[PDB]
Amino acid sequence: VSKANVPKIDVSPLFGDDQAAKMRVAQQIDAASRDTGFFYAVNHGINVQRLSQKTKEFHMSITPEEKWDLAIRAYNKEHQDQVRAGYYLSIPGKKAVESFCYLNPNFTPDHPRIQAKTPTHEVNVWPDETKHPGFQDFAEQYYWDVFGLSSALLKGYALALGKEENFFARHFKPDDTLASVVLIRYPYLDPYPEAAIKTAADGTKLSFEWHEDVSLITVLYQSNVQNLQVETAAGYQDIEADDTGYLINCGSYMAHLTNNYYKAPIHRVKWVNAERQSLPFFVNLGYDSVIDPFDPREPNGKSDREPLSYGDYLQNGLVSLINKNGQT
Ligand SMILES: [Fe+3]
Repeated sequence: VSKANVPKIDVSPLFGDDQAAKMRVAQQIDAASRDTGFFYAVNHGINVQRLSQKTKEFHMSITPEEKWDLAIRAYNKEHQDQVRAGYYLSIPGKKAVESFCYLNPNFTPDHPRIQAKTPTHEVNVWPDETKHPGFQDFAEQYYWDVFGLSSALLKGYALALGKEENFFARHFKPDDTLASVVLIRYPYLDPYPEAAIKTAADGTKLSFEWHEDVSLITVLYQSNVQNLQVETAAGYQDIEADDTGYLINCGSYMAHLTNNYYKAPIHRVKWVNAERQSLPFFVNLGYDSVIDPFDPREPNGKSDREPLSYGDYLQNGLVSLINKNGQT
């Protein structure tokens, strides 16, 4: 199979000052978050045509030499400082997906978290400007564009839960956010390497197994090829594609801080032999950010869950995800 109910929510009021309109958006976010857990944000104001075209030009023009120079430590032992940021290589005949991950552009050598060598903070690596003109400028601008959309969404989630609109957004700051952009290429391959196809317990051929996201929320642009499925009690359901909207879901940090009132939906990626793009922005807070858990089901909102520092959550969650679902 069946198809998931994934509503399209006009999020434009979240950028404005009509408070009643904001509440009507928040109600729709609440409804979706308590149902399948996914919704499409529409009327978001981001030029997703330029995003997809510039990402395609990068993926199609980068060479093996450049990939080694940008590779994370899993693929290049020389790059001990690149655990998150850099290029994640495909393995011809074995691993189809490749991607490029970048972090907060404000993470420079002058940044105190970099000076202190705090885990999960890294300085971005970029290709040579003369080989990829304008790519770094585009990607950094995009980070702030999607940061802005994400800030607005976080106001909607706060209002949906009965909190003041800055409840989450006050911890989502340009100077310290651990948020990341990943530019993922899923290629068309003929023949397609069987090693890159996993078989689910229910027989479905997959590119990436079931998981909960390591994030507060995930803000995803994908090209118009259906691939995602969400788990419900009655089985997995297909999420329809829409290459004009952003697909939104909660990560496991939201589930923790709400005592599972907004669950982190379990989802997986079906195998499809088609050239496509998957461009997630993982909304992460700062390393020291802590939100006191609460339970919206209780009159008093009391929760017995321990507050969890975002940095420790993220460090543990990224490693766990690699261990469970494989090095991407
Ligand atoms: Fe995911």
